[PDB]
Amino acid sequence: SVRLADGKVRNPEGIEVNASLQCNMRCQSCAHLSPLYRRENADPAEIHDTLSVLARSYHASYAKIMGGEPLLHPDVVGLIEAVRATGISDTVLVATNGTLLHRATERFWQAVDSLEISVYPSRMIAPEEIERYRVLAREHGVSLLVNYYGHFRAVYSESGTDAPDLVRDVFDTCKLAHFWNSHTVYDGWLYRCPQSVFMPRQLRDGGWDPRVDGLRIEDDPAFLERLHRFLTADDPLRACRNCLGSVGKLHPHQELPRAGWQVTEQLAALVDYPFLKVCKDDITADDGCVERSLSAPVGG
Ligand SMILES: C[S@@+](CC[C@H](N)C(=O)[O-])C[C@H]1O[C@@H](n2cnc3c(N)ncnc32)[C@H](O)[C@@H]1O
Ligand code: SF4
Ligand code: SF4
Ligand SMILES: [Cl-]
Ligand SMILES: [Cl-]
Ligand SMILES: [Cl-]
Ligand SMILES: [Cl-]
Repeated sequence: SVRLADGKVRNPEGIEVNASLQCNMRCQSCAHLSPLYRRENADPAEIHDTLSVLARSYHASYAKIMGGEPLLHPDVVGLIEAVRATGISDTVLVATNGTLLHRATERFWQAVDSLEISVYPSRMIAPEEIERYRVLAREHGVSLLVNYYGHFRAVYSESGTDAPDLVRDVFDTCKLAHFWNSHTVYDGWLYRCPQSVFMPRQLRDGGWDPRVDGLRIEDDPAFLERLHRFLTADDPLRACRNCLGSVGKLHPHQELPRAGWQVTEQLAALVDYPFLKVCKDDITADDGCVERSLSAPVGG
């Protein structure tokens, strides 16, 4: 999907910037493991500098400001403008669980190009407030997407697999690595996915340094080539051996207590093997997590 053109790596999807690693929700199987993270809000100046370096060799269709809950950031509009100023993307998208959206000001609605709201059963957003948000979106020329989630899929385990065939299959079918292109910027490094950077240091055994799976963003004389090779590499990451990619077992969406939130079951027992077969045939196969989706795009 990713191509090299006019001196830059072109991602048809988005570059992901996590405004906040923490969240106000405790969803089971959170892909960013946000329930395990204390407050950590990205610095707009640092993000601007890092993305400015990356943007000389990289362009994406959109920048996705997300994380745990980006509306927890003390100055999300400043972050939005820091990202926009680099020109690394065509548009800027914010993804939120919506629980704090009633506090967003006119500044927020004027700052974003697109808004993605996840609506979860335990924090249901009333349909009249969704309608309020759709009206606000149309008024400010913001493309709106509202996903009503019924299920989540398992994402990781502390007890990883030593079976290379299974890790190969999980990597090959991973939507984050190959279809969604969830390129993630964190602390000056670029990653193929949020799992490879956010899950290793949250293993209670201590894990490992996630930078082994990353690429340092720098003014290297060959940075374009290094970037292209990193983003088109076809070998499983170290983190793959503790991850379920896109084929983890389905479960009803629910929040868990913080105590005991981490997953210890052996990774092989958490694979949805029929779905792994299906995704081996078609990596775009719907994961069955979104029950329904509302889209109100801006067009013309
Ligand atoms: C880290 S979240 C974006 C941030 C924001 N706090 C939110 O979710 O509303 C990334 C997206 O992937 C979805 N997601 C996270 N974990 C998932 C899982 N284990 N299975 C399926 N979808 C998941 C979430 O619904 C979310 O829309
Ligand atoms: S909302 Fe649920 S999924 Fe999205 S970040 Fe917070 S916890 Fe993880
Ligand atoms: S770690 Fe390996 S499997 Fe898990 S998401 Fe990143 S690439 Fe896909
Ligand atoms: Cl996700
Ligand atoms: Cl392990
Ligand atoms: Cl390298
Ligand atoms: Cl467990």
